[PDB]
Amino acid sequence: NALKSDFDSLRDQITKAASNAKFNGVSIANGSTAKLTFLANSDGSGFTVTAKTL
Amino acid sequence: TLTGLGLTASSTFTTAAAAKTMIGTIDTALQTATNKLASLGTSSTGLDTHLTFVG
Repeated sequence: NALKSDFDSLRDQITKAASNAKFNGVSIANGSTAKLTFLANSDGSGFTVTAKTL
Repeated sequence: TLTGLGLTASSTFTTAAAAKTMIGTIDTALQTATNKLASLGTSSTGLDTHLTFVG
């Protein structure tokens, strides 16, 4: 039972860590979006980064 | 003026997609403005050449 209680507490800390992974309101790892697109040239063509949910 | 450049007094963007379109809109506006000023400069040089001839 002690090992099971430690396991569950570490599992909740994972949710805390993943939910706080934001930079000025945007995240590539908290699951809130499927991709982010950054500017690649002056015409506005994108540099996509696929989201990796954690 | 804004209407001569292909824009309006209300031109704006409300979303990231509208801003992505506005990029090309402003590109066209700057291109047409530089063509207009190039024609005015050629007209000014033509007036100066004609003034020399009239003298």
